[PDB]
Amino acid sequence: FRDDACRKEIQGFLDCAARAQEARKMRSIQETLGESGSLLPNKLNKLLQRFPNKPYLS
Amino acid sequence: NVESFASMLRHSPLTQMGPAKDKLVIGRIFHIVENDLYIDFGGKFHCVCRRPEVDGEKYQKGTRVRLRLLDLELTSRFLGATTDTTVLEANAVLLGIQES
Repeated sequence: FRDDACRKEIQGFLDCAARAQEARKMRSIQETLGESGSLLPNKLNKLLQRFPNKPYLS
Repeated sequence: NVESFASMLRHSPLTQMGPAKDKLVIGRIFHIVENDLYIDFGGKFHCVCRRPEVDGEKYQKGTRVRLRLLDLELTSRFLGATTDTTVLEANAVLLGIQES
């Protein structure tokens, strides 16, 4: 448990967390934006509101 | 000697066309929203086609274009529905511009 000999590995672990820490912010931003989603449930439900299923007769 | 409605219907181009799938028709752009072209081609409903990438600026209000029809009216009945859902527009593919 002497950090002097493990400097290279220690820095590697810190870099992975730094990259993963930013990945938390990147995914969250894209998740809200819908960059990866086909469409957002809010956006997809406004579209269904305009064409509601009609199981009854009018 | 007044023409009857049955006669008008028999000799109308839309009746003579038969099925609309894969039929080339001439349309006219009457409304444009950004790169969405609203094109009337003589049917009940207009079609909406995206502005082509090539010569996009040539497509303007009034520009006559060539279309390949797929459906005169987009409609479908979905699970549990008592009637067909209609989007109130035709399905067509914009091929290009018609020129003389």
